[PDB]
Amino acid sequence: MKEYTLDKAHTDVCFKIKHLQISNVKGNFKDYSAVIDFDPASAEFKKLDVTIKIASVNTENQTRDNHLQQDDFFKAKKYPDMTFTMKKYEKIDNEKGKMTGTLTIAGVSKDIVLDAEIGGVAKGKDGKEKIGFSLNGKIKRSDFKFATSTSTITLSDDINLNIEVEANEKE
Amino acid sequence: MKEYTLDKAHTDVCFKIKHLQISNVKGNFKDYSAVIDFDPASAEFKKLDVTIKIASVNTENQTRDNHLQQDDFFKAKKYPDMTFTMKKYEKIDNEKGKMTGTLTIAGVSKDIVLDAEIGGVAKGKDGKEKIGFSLNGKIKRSDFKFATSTSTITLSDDINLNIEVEANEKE
Amino acid sequence: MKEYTLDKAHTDVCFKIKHLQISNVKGNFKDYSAVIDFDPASAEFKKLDVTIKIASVNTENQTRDNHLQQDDFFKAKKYPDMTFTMKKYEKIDNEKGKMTGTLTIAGVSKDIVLDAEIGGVAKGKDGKEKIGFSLNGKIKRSDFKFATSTSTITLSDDINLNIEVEANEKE
Amino acid sequence: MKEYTLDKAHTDVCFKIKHLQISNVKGNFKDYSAVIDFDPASAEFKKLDVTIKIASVNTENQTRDNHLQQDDFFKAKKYPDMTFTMKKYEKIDNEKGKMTGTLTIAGVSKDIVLDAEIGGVAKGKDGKEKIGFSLNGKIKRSDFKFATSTSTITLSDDINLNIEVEANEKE
Ligand SMILES: O=C(O)c1cc(S)ccc1[N+](=O)[O-]
Ligand SMILES: O=C(O)c1cc(S)ccc1[N+](=O)[O-]
Ligand SMILES: O=C(O)c1cc(S)ccc1[N+](=O)[O-]
Ligand SMILES: O=C(O)c1cc(S)ccc1[N+](=O)[O-]
Repeated sequence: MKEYTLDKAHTDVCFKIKHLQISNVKGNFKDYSAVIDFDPASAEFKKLDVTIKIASVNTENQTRDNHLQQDDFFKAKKYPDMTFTMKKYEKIDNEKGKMTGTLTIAGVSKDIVLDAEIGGVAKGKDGKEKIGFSLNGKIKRSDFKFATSTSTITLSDDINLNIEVEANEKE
Repeated sequence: MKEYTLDKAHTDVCFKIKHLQISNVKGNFKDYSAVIDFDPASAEFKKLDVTIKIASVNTENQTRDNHLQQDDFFKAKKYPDMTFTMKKYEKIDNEKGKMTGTLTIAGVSKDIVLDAEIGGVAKGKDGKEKIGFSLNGKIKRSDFKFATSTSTITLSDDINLNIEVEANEKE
Repeated sequence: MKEYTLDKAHTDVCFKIKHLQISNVKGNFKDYSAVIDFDPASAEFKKLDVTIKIASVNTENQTRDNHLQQDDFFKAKKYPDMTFTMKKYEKIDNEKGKMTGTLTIAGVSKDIVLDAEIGGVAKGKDGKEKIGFSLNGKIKRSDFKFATSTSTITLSDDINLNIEVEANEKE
Repeated sequence: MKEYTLDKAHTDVCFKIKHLQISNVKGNFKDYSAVIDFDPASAEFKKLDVTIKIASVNTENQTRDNHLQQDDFFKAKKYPDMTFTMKKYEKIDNEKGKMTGTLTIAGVSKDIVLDAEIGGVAKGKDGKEKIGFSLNGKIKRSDFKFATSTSTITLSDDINLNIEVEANEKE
């Protein structure tokens, strides 16, 4: 034989190991519209109707947003908007309520409960009405047979929703 | 009631969904030593003995490197170095061979096979010998009862090793 | 050379592949006690206080139940019971309500909301009062720094609770 | 109010929690054929050619076997058999060797190395030749763009192969 000494400069004692990391996908939507009927005297919602253009999804990452619109997700060609229709607002107190409504995603419809938390009624300095408020709730992808190709392992069956709203009087 | 129009500027139609992402952890070690005996006439390794200071792990992320040394991983206090001892080199041809040796990690020892691929023998311009070569192989964390607290789900049971070596003659 | 024909009887063309399966752990508790104060005239809970002996966990699998009591879970030696204390019952209607209370698990306490669904008030055939009802709600393991060693990947951060109750008048 | 005592007989203090379990899928194939040329004087394989009918997969579970043949896996209609063609057998010693060959799965072909371990040459009691032997090796699903729809998380990128063979002389 013959003996050698490492050249530490061009020698790697090296390893790869595969691990998982769980992480949240957060996204809003740039383009959506709503009808909001709300009686500040009794702090009750009367009519809440939301249409969201799927096209305008924003999960801060373009190559995913595009992918969201494909058959294995939204089908934005066939089903271009998702919609929410309030069917009932059960008041808890002036700050809180239980809003039941119809969610439709890719033409499939389920009744869901959202937690209304009134961020605060006011009559803005200009003399016209404003309100803050938020709607919170969990929906199951499985309930809307959504992204059915994707396993409940890779991506959560649970979607959490937070609709933050400022909103001003009409005409 | 009363009617409101969204203020799109301070309104988020928002969602969070939890998903997993598989990813490789790659790390070398800054401080290690080796005894390398190799006969270029027959391209056979004769003795290969490596000691790696666990302390010097580098997975390009300090807060993980530190964590690697704790009880649930390396135990670098109790077991400060991991070691490899060649017990056999079965030659395939001048470029390839099957190196069997003893790996010890945190005082637990298993015989492992590495795939020797000679990157190339030479007599460097200065008239002294050099060799390139690499050792490749998979080891199982479970085989060395390693990081036993961490599930084989979160972090792979499989560790892949690639030892890249340049090495020059002695004295 | 020489030619051979397989003996299909003692020949396996064989493969192993590792895959994940998500699955629910369902468990009750054999031993627990409660104080239940409820006014059938207004269908409001007045006081709801539950103590559950951790010891009596039953996830239909003994070797897991035992393991539940160890440091990396319940610590049943140090913290032998988990407890729920009602702090507020906000009535929705006669069938539904929002119960807020203090949950304590291994000595850590958080206020949680449960969804009360009255399964039905009655005056049983014997002339004494009975009530059915259920409490539903999600709690986060992370909120109670629970099983902190176990990753939110292996085991869900979310625990779902369903307390089904039949209950009869006192004395 | 009024006070109630639980009826422990019809009361569940109950919980669901979602967890993952990693597990091996093991399967053979019922129907396959091979050409085996092997020189017991030098214990070298000369020609090894295997064709496996995908149709005959057996992972001890019919509803999965069927599913294996669909577009998101084998495409057994379009690509009814997978095949292995030996291109080289590098002998280690009389018990061991490194077999390089072409694997084709759903019409995609990669060269793979299998570890030949001769279970034992003999001349059986009837005066004719027999041999035992096994071929072991890992292949990557990704290398054969296989089940590409299924994430490397749900199902391992790594497939392990063990071909166990008894085999008798021809004519
Ligand atoms: O990608 C690489 O070349 C590689 C790098 C390191 S540090 C360890 C193992 C490897 N493997 O397994 O190939
Ligand atoms: O972290 C938040 O405040 C949040 C943000 C968005 S965009 C959606 C849901 C949320 N939830 O569930 O809270
Ligand atoms: O456990 C076994 O012996 C084994 C069995 C089969 S069918 C395939 C691969 C294997 N490996 O990888 O060892
Ligand atoms: O499936 C059920 O009815 C259920 C059962 C138990 S023991 C706990 C929670 C549950 N949830 O969340 O519904």
